[PDB]
Amino acid sequence: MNIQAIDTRHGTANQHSFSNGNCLPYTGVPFGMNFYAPQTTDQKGSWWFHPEDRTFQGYRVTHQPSPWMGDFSHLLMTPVSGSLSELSLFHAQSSYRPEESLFSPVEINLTQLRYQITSQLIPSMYGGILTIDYQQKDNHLLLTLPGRYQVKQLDDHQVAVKVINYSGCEDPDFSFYFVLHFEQPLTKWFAPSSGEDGKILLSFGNIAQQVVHFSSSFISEKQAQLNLAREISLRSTEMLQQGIADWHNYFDRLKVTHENPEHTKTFYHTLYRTFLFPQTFYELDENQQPIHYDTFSQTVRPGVLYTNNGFWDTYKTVYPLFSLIAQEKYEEMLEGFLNSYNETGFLPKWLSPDERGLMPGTLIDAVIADAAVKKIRPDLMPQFLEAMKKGATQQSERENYGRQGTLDYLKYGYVPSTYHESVNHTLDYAYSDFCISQVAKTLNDSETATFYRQQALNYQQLFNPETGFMQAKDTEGNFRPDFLDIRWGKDYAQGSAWQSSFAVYQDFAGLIKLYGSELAFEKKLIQLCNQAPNFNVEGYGFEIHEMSEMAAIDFGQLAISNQPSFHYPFLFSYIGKPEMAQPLLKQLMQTFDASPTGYPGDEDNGSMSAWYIFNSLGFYPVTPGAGEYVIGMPLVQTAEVKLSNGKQLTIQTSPNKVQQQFIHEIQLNQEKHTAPYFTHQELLNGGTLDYQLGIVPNPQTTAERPFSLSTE
Ligand SMILES: OC[C@H]1O[C@H](O[C@H]2[C@@H](O)[C@H](O)[C@@H](CO)O[C@H]2O)[C@@H](O)[C@@H](O)[C@@H]1O
Ligand SMILES: [Ca+2]
Ligand code: NA
Repeated sequence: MNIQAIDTRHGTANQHSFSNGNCLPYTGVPFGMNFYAPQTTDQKGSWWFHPEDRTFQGYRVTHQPSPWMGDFSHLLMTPVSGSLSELSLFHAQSSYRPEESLFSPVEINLTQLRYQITSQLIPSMYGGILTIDYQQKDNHLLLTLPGRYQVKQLDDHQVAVKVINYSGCEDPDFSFYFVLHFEQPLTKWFAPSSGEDGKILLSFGNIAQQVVHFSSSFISEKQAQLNLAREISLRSTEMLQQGIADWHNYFDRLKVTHENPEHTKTFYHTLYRTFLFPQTFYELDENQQPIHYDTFSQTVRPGVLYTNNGFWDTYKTVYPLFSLIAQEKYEEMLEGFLNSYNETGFLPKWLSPDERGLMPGTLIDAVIADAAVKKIRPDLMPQFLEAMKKGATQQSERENYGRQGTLDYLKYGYVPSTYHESVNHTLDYAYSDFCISQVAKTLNDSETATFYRQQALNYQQLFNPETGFMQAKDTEGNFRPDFLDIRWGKDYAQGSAWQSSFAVYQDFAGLIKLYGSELAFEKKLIQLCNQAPNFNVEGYGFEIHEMSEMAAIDFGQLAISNQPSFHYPFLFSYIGKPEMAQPLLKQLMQTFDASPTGYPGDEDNGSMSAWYIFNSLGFYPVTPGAGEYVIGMPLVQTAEVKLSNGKQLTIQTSPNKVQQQFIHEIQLNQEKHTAPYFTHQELLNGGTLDYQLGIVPNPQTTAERPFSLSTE
């Protein structure tokens, strides 16, 4: 699909109480340092765009990854005509007709009805071009400069801005530089000025058209001017062509077709949201050397840096997809994440722009381990192992960094119930320990590999054979009483025992043994899927959107609206019964579409988009760090996958209509494939992946199972 037909209002119909993706209409280049979006309201906090709004407050320069993290280093540009007594966003706001507007990754185009202005914003990595067509005779641009700001007019054609605003930052004076070069001159001089919450009305007089070339920096005003100088000669049409080519570079790596073209539209909307995050957070100096801002030391440092990622979300799907088709990006992003460690002492958890420390676990360990077993940045793995061992053995004095209850986990083999979300912390630490083990193994550090492989079995500490759930446990080894299987929070993050008891990616075979048998585990999975989507709110004291999103649909406790349940259909693959989940996976993919209500829950910076892409192709990385993809049920009829190693994997299904809900047979390069998984190596060889599909199941009797520590 051509990038101009992607509508960025996909997944934007949200509020605090209910998510259909909690996406913004991000205009930008892939991994752009800034994104650009219309702002329709300043009265709904982080939810500053709604597709049903008919009000336009301005073009917002944003770094907002989610409404939960909020924004950093934002400002607005608002075309105006005539006098304005008061410069507030409300006083300057114009209605607009959404149905006559363009919302695309490479272009925003809309008409402010109040002013008879039509304007067009095209993005670049560090800036963009805003073209403004005026019908009236006293023509302006309003700059809204939140937080502490500085602004000056350098000449008739040049303005420079600095803003200090953020939701959370280690640097209380965290600064963003923004420069504007105008084709048509300013007709009113103003003196350099500074303040809080700036409202600056630039004047151009009676011109029909203004063209604003803008750029930006987290380094300096001088760096922002160099970023601009690199593209100042481009026309809007040339910058648009370049931005379309940048997106085509990534879109061309997954060319797919479907029986239903609605499914193809959904695919490419999700693919657009797979190459936004993490955002570029470095610039190239006068010598083309990567530099970035280090909020910890409050200085400019050398090297790459990336931002706007919660690894709790993105480790699931984004980095595994990059491992197949964007290895060059994965390689540079790992270098940034290590720089984050170099600068703070701990591998990053939630970057926006710097460590915000939200969500359980240090799932960055899975991004590292998956890369190690796939031979991505082997050069960095000794530095990563040292970083991982430090996180697994040393408690940070600052609450947002590394592991919580590190020392108690080492003493007890679990985080005790006195800690918040102890079950998640425990299971995330045991999976991290598997990940550390895998990195050690790739480096032939046998002693480290062995110790961490044993630590990875600590999930067994919270398994209650009496209930068949993971439950919180006190320092004397007693399960918290008054257990209710559907009670959310307290011991579990954003779920009940049902959304929390299966985070054992390292050893499903061992979790299955705790149940007693492949059959007793099967019974639990059937009960998880086939029950009503009931919840109890006591752990929170109120209903939260993740509960509402599960209870909105009839898929039992398989809460596809949130990351904890993402792997659930694949659990059937660990008892040799993948056929039980093939229909379920096609039914789950139908909860996605290209509309403003198009996701079942928070998209989270590529995480749920890449869930959809992988499942569309029919395989899924259950266990980052194992070098495998568990087989599911494809929705495509064809895919040409351009692998980073330069080979092509061509996928072909038999006719893949609604009634096709099972896999009959798979041939990989004309050889019957019976295993319920593919190795990463197998897919990297390229060739032909043929799925013969069925209207009834073809049960396999193969003993073959995906990776588990306890059986390797
Ligand atoms: O974007 C940050 C983080 O957001 C998630 O959780 C949000 C919100 O959805 C949830 O209701 C409350 C629970 O009190 O927590 C907020 O931080 C979370 O799903 C995660 O996916 C994401 O990284
Ligand atoms: Ca989420
Ligand atoms: Na939805």
